[PDB]
Amino acid sequence: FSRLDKVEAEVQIDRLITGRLQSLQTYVTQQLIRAAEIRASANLAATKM
Amino acid sequence: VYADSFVIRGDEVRQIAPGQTGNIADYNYKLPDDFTGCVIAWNSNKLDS
Repeated sequence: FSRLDKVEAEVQIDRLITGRLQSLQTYVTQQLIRAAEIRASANLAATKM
Repeated sequence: VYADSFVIRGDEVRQIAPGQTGNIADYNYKLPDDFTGCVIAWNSNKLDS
């Protein structure tokens, strides 16, 4: 913010925030896969008991 | 539509744009950061001087 114009600052910071938010969607979409396989081991261990 | 008007020294015509600073951009007349519309500047050495 402290070394460039305010009118053009909008596109610069918006570039970074989309990158993090995109990187956050990668993390969650891996846990959806991970949660969908422990669910199998949560449904077969519910049978041996 | 609103049409402002003034006369400034030729060196400082660059200073009316948003996000600038100086002795004519903070103590006399300051444009907002989200300005719309546009500025029409031209030399007038024949009349004022």
